Amino acid sequence: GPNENYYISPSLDTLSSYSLLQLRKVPHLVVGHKSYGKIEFLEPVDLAGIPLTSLGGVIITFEPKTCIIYANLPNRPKRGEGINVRARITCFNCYPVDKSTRKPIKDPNHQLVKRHIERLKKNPNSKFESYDADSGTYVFIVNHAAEQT
Repeated sequence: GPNENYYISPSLDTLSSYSLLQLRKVPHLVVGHKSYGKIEFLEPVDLAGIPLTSLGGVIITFEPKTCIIYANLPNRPKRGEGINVRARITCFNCYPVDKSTRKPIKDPNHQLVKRHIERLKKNPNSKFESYDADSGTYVFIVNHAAEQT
Protein backbone atom coordinates (compact mmCIF):
# COMPACT_ATOMS: atom_id res chain seq x y z
CA GLY A 1 0.00 0.00 0.00
CA PRO A 2 2.55 2.66 -1.11
CA ASN A 3 -0.37 5.10 -1.07
CA GLU A 4 0.66 8.60 0.00
CA ASN A 5 -2.72 9.15 1.64
CA TYR A 6 -4.85 6.83 3.76
CA TYR A 7 -7.51 4.31 2.73
CA ILE A 8 -10.67 3.13 4.50
CA SER A 9 -13.11 0.17 4.53
CA PRO A 10 -13.47 1.11 1.61
CA SER A 11 -13.20 4.94 2.05
CA LEU A 12 -15.34 7.78 3.38
CA ASP A 13 -17.05 8.19 0.01
CA THR A 14 -16.86 4.48 -0.86
CA LEU A 15 -18.63 3.67 2.42
CA SER A 16 -21.52 5.96 1.45
CA SER A 17 -22.07 3.89 -1.71
CA TYR A 18 -22.93 1.09 0.73
CA SER A 19 -26.43 -0.40 0.80
CA LEU A 20 -28.87 0.35 3.63
CA LEU A 21 -27.75 -2.70 5.61
CA GLN A 22 -24.15 -2.41 4.41
CA LEU A 23 -23.84 1.18 5.65
CA ARG A 24 -25.27 0.28 9.05
CA LYS A 25 -23.50 -3.09 9.04
CA VAL A 26 -19.79 -2.35 8.40
CA PRO A 27 -18.23 -5.88 8.19
CA HIS A 28 -14.45 -5.29 8.29
CA LEU A 29 -13.13 -1.91 9.47
CA VAL A 30 -9.75 -0.90 8.05
CA VAL A 31 -8.11 2.50 8.54
CA GLY A 32 -4.46 3.30 7.92
CA HIS A 33 -2.15 5.96 6.50
CA LYS A 34 0.79 3.64 5.81
CA SER A 35 3.50 6.01 7.08
CA TYR A 36 1.26 7.12 9.96
CA GLY A 37 0.43 3.55 10.90
CA LYS A 38 -1.93 0.70 10.10
CA ILE A 39 -5.05 0.47 12.27
CA GLU A 40 -7.69 -2.26 11.94
CA PHE A 41 -11.04 -2.35 13.73
CA LEU A 42 -13.03 -5.56 14.26
CA GLU A 43 -16.04 -3.58 15.44
CA PRO A 44 -19.05 -2.34 13.41
CA VAL A 45 -20.67 0.96 12.43
CA ASP A 46 -24.46 1.22 12.36
CA LEU A 47 -25.60 4.73 11.43
CA ALA A 48 -27.66 4.16 8.28
CA GLY A 49 -26.19 7.29 6.70
CA ILE A 50 -22.98 8.09 8.56
CA PRO A 51 -24.12 11.09 10.67
CA LEU A 52 -20.69 11.46 12.25
CA THR A 53 -20.28 14.95 10.77
CA SER A 54 -22.95 16.20 13.19
CA LEU A 55 -20.96 14.82 16.13
CA GLY A 56 -17.73 16.30 14.81
CA GLY A 57 -16.41 16.64 11.28
CA VAL A 58 -13.20 14.72 10.60
CA ILE A 59 -15.07 11.53 11.62
CA ILE A 60 -11.62 9.95 12.14
CA THR A 61 -8.19 11.28 13.13
CA PHE A 62 -4.87 9.46 13.44
CA GLU A 63 -1.71 11.07 14.81
CA PRO A 64 1.59 9.76 13.32
CA LYS A 65 2.49 8.31 16.71
CA THR A 66 -0.83 8.20 18.55
CA CYS A 67 -4.44 7.39 17.65
CA ILE A 68 -7.13 10.05 18.03
CA ILE A 69 -10.79 9.18 18.53
CA TYR A 70 -13.74 11.58 18.16
CA ALA A 71 -12.58 13.43 21.32
CA ASN A 72 -12.15 11.30 24.45
CA LEU A 73 -15.48 9.70 23.47
CA PRO A 74 -15.94 6.96 26.15
CA ASN A 75 -18.49 5.37 23.81
CA ARG A 76 -21.19 7.68 25.23
CA PRO A 77 -24.39 6.52 23.42
CA LYS A 78 -26.89 9.06 24.76
CA ARG A 79 -29.03 8.62 21.65
CA GLY A 80 -28.37 6.38 18.65
CA GLU A 81 -25.77 3.75 17.78
CA GLY A 82 -22.07 3.83 18.61
CA ILE A 83 -18.92 2.01 17.53
CA ASN A 84 -16.79 0.03 19.98
CA VAL A 85 -13.01 0.37 20.16
CA ARG A 86 -12.36 -3.37 20.15
CA ALA A 87 -9.59 -3.09 17.55
CA ARG A 88 -5.82 -3.31 17.18
CA ILE A 89 -3.75 -0.13 16.93
CA THR A 90 -0.36 -0.06 15.22
CA CYS A 91 2.08 2.85 15.49
CA PHE A 92 5.40 3.42 13.73
CA ASN A 93 8.60 4.97 15.12
CA CYS A 94 8.24 3.12 18.42
CA TYR A 95 11.91 3.87 19.22
CA PRO A 96 11.75 7.43 20.71
CA VAL A 97 15.57 7.53 21.04
CA ASP A 98 17.39 7.66 24.39
CA LYS A 99 16.99 11.03 26.11
CA SER A 100 19.59 10.08 28.73
CA THR A 101 22.42 10.16 26.18
CA ARG A 102 20.53 11.62 23.21
CA LYS A 103 21.78 8.53 21.31
CA PRO A 104 19.81 8.66 17.99
CA ILE A 105 18.71 5.02 17.92
CA LYS A 106 17.08 3.83 14.71
CA ASP A 107 18.00 0.14 14.58
CA PRO A 108 16.81 -3.25 15.98
CA ASN A 109 19.42 -2.82 18.71
CA HIS A 110 16.73 -3.21 21.38
CA GLN A 111 19.05 -1.61 23.94
CA LEU A 112 16.05 -0.62 26.07
CA VAL A 113 13.19 -2.09 24.02
CA LYS A 114 12.70 -4.84 26.60
CA ARG A 115 12.14 -2.26 29.33
CA HIS A 116 9.26 -0.70 27.39
CA ILE A 117 7.54 -4.07 26.94
CA GLU A 118 7.79 -4.82 30.68
CA ARG A 119 6.00 -1.55 31.46
CA LEU A 120 3.16 -2.56 29.14
CA LYS A 121 2.61 -5.74 31.14
CA LYS A 122 2.25 -3.75 34.36
CA ASN A 123 -0.34 -1.52 32.68
CA PRO A 124 -3.60 -3.49 33.21
CA ASN A 125 -5.63 -0.97 31.22
CA SER A 126 -4.63 -2.22 27.77
CA LYS A 127 -4.23 -5.71 26.30
CA PHE A 128 -0.84 -6.49 24.75
CA GLU A 129 -1.15 -8.13 21.34
CA SER A 130 2.28 -8.82 19.83
CA TYR A 131 5.58 -6.96 19.56
CA ASP A 132 7.95 -7.41 16.63
CA ALA A 133 11.64 -6.76 17.30
CA ASP A 134 12.58 -6.85 13.62
CA SER A 135 10.09 -4.07 12.80
CA GLY A 136 10.09 -2.54 16.28
CA THR A 137 6.36 -2.05 15.75
CA TYR A 138 4.09 -2.20 18.80
CA VAL A 139 0.50 -3.40 18.47
CA PHE A 140 -2.00 -3.58 21.33
CA ILE A 141 -5.76 -3.73 21.88
CA VAL A 142 -7.64 -1.46 24.29
CA ASN A 143 -11.36 -2.21 24.15
CA HIS A 144 -13.20 0.07 26.58
CA ALA A 145 -16.64 -0.40 25.00
CA ALA A 146 -17.80 -2.43 28.01
CA GLU A 147 -18.23 -0.53 31.27
CA GLN A 148 -18.69 -1.96 34.77
CA THR A 149 -20.87 1.02 35.57
